[PDB]
Amino acid sequence: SGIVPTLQNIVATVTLGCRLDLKTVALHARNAEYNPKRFAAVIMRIREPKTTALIFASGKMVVTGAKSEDDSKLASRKYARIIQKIGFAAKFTDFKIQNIVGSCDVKFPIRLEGLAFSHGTFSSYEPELFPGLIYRMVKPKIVLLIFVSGKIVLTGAKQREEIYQAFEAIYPVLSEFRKM
DNA sequence: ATGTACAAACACACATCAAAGGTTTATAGATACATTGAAACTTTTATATACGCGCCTTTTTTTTTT
Repeated sequence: SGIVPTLQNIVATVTLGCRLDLKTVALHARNAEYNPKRFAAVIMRIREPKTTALIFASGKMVVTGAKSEDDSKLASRKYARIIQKIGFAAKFTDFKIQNIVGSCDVKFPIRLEGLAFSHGTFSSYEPELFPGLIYRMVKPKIVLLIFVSGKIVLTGAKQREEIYQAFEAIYPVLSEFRKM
């Protein structure tokens, strides 16, 4: 392989443990996008770490755009601190990353036609809307989006580690299906 | 001599029975709504990937009165 699956989004859940006044949360924040007509969750974008989070009336926050487990975790801790400054005793309790989506590259042109045709059972293709293949692995259970540019979009894991394992499993397939 | 009010036949005029049928309507078939709970349904996003299209937004061209 020799290629790290480069994460582009990490979505995580944080139980602040309080019924947050989403109106006051929006009011006391600096740049927060909350109005009920789209969702029941204040969405805040913090530039450091730059993450976008929706926090619900349950006080549960789901965070996206992180580049690491620690980007999301530190961002969520900052989010809880911001909520506490707002006035609600937010606390980092029973945190869990619900999604780790990444894009990386293997850089060798691929016979995507070969894979999809011979892995019709596993991968399906209708190249007249979107030129990417969809592949599944159960161990680890990662779904992977493949495009001729070599871009690999690995999704379906709470951790980047399942991303890494399925990438170490799928890059050999890619090189096998490398078009030249 | 002598036929007359009176009541029996004796076959019949008279009140009665009975089949048929419109009309009314519960009564039921079927009817069209009225309930509601329930699951089949919507949403973010970002995230790149590689598209348009229309609409944000703007530059260049286009058009009536004194």
